[PDB]
Amino acid sequence: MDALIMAGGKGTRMGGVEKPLIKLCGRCLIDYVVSPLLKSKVNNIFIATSPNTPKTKEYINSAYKDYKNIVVIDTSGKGYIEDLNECIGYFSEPFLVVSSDLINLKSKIINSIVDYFYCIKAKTPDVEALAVMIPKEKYPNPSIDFNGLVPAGINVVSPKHGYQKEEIMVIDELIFNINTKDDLKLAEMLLKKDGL
Repeated sequence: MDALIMAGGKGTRMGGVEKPLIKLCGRCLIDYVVSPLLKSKVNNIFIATSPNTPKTKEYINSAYKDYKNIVVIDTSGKGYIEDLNECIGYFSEPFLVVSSDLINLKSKIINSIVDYFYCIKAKTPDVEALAVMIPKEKYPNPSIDFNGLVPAGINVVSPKHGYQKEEIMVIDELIFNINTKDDLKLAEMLLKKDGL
């Protein structure tokens, strides 16, 4: 599969313009996101950026100037579904969808999502997309309230023009997103734990 990392002022947090360039202990948010994906089952990483946000884009461009499997694309990323729609209309094969504000080792997640999705198609060919999400209530970082649902990591879509059947999977793995100072502290504590 191919992977899409859409960093263009969008992520799974609040809305408006999320900052994927928030760096923590050495790497920027997106860099932490992309690193596992690059080494994971997925071959090429297509990073979706927008003209409304090339700072993230100029960073990415600069960070991965030696890009072997890193591909930077320009699209509607200002709008989450707008981007997805553009991307689904340009890819010839299924690709992974990610949020740039998710910090956690995705290596097992990537493999699990792809496998589970393929398993679903195997039994039910009609399924073209996969979504993994977790209840907001157990989610470690509620922006406003625990009402609602949030993606647990990565998403799978087929490359078509329009919306498609998407399956739902619930996991018990938590992600740490960075929006504010407390979040950095929260995330740095786990890194600190790994440092010990």
